[PDB]
Amino acid sequence: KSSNIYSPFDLKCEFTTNPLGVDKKNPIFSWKLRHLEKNEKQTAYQVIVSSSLETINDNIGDVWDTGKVLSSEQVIKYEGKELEPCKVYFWKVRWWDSKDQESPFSVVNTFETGLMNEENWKAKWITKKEHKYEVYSPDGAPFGLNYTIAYAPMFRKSFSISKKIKRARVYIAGLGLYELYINGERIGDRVLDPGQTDYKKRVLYTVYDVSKNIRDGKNAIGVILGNGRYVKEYGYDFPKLIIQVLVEYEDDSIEWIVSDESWKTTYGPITLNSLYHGEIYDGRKEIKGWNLPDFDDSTWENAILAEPPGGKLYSEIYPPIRITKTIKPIKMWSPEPGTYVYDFGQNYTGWIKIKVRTNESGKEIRIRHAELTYEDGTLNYSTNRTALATDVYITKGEGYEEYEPRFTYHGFRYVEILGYPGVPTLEDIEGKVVHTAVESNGEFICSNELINKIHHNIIWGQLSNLMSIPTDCPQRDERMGWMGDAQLSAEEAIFNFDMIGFYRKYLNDIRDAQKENGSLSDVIPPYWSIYPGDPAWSTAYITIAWYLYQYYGDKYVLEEHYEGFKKYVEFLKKLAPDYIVSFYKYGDWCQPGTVRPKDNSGELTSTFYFYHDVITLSKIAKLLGKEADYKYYSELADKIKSAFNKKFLKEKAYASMFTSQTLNTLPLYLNLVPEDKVQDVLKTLLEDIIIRHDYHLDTGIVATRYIFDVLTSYGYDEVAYKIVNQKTYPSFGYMIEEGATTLWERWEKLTSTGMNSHNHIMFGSVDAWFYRVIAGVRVGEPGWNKIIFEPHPVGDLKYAKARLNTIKGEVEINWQKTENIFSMRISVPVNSEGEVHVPKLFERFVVKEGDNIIYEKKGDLEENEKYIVIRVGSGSYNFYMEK
Repeated sequence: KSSNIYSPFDLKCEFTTNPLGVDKKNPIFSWKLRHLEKNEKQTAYQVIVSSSLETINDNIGDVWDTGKVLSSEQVIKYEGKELEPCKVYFWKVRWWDSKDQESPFSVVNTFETGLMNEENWKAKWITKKEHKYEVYSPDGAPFGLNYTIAYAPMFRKSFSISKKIKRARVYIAGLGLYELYINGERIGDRVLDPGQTDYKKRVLYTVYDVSKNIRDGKNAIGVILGNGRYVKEYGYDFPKLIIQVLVEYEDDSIEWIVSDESWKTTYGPITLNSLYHGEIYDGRKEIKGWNLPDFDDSTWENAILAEPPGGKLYSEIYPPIRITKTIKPIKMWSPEPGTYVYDFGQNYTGWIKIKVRTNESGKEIRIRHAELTYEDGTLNYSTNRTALATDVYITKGEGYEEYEPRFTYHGFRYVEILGYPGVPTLEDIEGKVVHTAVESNGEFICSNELINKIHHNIIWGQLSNLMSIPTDCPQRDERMGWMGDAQLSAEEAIFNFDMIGFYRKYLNDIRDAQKENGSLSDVIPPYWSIYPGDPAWSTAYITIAWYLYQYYGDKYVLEEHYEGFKKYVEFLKKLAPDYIVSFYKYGDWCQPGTVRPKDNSGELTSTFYFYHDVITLSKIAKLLGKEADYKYYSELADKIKSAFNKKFLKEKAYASMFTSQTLNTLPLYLNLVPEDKVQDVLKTLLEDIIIRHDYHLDTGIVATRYIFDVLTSYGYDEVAYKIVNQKTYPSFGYMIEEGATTLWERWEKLTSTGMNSHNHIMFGSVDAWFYRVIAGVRVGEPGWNKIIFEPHPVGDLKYAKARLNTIKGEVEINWQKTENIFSMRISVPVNSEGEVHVPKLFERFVVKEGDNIIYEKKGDLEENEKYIVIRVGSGSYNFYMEK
């Protein structure tokens, strides 16, 4: 009817295409837009939700009909009829462009509700009664802990089907890990399910579609339990199981099979299983045919009732852990007879798959994993520390067998195999990359190859540390959800991967661990109880939440956790009666040549985050309309600045020779420096960088996240580029020159036990600088409502590009620098505006919008003596600054 010929596309419920198991009573709906014309923006939308396909195809609001909603937002909270469990809903949406031209309806999408807030689960928790375990107590555990490793119980139940099915659903929560089978076939496309949470406060169950798996006559289901994080050392019990199998027939009748004492159970091939120490698979004790209809279900002991884990059973929509890739080894050698070592060329996470040909039964094959190597060619397991990280497979002798671990994962680059039946090849080993299967959100490429290698190392390091929770390292006896490392690298992960579903689940984990006084643990989930938290660590609650609103435009996650923000800031106010939080544990963690900060900056870093937490909370309060809370925090923020400067500002620099880089970038980032002192404080920072350190970082994980932006904001991007381009200690290039395929925990090359891990993510915040400064695409208004295209062609850079897939669509920036022409090509999606910042690198120039000249003299466009400002709408544009 109109010129608005394109309906909304990529419709997401809970930020997922057609989600299965929506437990949120008010889920989040989103969509992207596309128009034929430029400078287009949504002015109105209307979403219809119905209860049937025939019903939705009549443009009627069976359970929701917003009507023409006059709003430019494309991320909405559900406000329709109260949703009901196990029901499938349908929804389309229309949008009105900038000229009120109505668009056709979108393609009918679908979201299915799960059990919906424990709506009479009927099924009960089942377990074995014997439960054989082993108590491993190695010398040197982190806090002196022990490891109680139980076995792997299997659970079987048979049911019969006669009338033909319409649909089938399965709602399982196997603690701590599980694998589901129906009539012999594996069900899930995920591994290491469910996600790690505080099982005493919440247990995330998974729902599967097992319709085309039901068969006719006799049926069988199979569940094998792994330990994972549900272990006695963290305050949990032995593995338990709950599961209910909804089955719907074509006659609109329902029956289902629940977990009870009628279930049989036994021990199978898997003995001990642990995330830190690996898994043992004895093929001789493998019950052949255990999960198929016609099977002697007797001779097994019956399951018993379990004490529930205590947590509410919820179903969050977030990316699960999957086998994301299969890599093949590149090199193999033998440092000792019978020992064969593989090199994958990259430090990654997961496990391996081995192919064996033995015919003889009972032969043991031991698979060890490590991050580093020794000069003699043997593996260095030092970075793994007390984590055994070895898998053992005992062959059956069937001429050809394959094995992959199912209840563990390791972080490694090399693999040692002892006991192989002969000489193995590069085909008999298959590496499985295992982590949270996040989608790719952005690309980045540079003219500098060292920067590309650093960017390549951070991408693998971040994915290596995404196991349903943001971890610090993935290789040793830790892998905890440290709040500080997750906060400093949150901006990088958002730029590289789709993280809104991941962070929404993690933000709940922080909410589930917040104490009554507002305290937070340094690791979340609090398997290790560290209360209270460091301010530089506990800031991850408000920071990650603010990131979700800044880069996705999700103001609802700000209201959902607002009371938690007010409670934590209240706790920080308790530690700061006179405004200087003297309490700190880590501070600027791991400065060059140290673990604890050498500049005694912990109290400055702590007060830095006290002002940070109060300022952004007052910014959130003003957004939600809380004028009283806004003014209050705004006033309190002023108290801090003034108290921060009274205690730390010393004539020409900050202190407590006598001033470090960390001591100066932090007040310059949040702009706590008085205007009469910024030029002198900034100079102390530059002289410490250029003169005292010769363009080298002297900062830990906290200040490294801010130092590059501080120099860029004050017109010193050349100094920041010279820091990045360093190949000597201490720098990111020094890691690459020493053979790092990921990022190190420490600047120094350390290959022994102790904090020497080679796959950390806390220092990965520099990848955000590559996108926002080197490439030059940053958020101007939340949700990418305004985009700032400000490239920084520094050093000997010739080209750079960042292409992002945001919540509004595709965002792209490209620039080329020659002696005469500076090219620039940007792309702005519909319902967004662009603000180009063409840098004036020439005394006289032209500036051409394609073939159209748009700047002959001063005054043709906006400028600020450093840039040329161009404001555009949606579409692709090419700008040419010549001469």
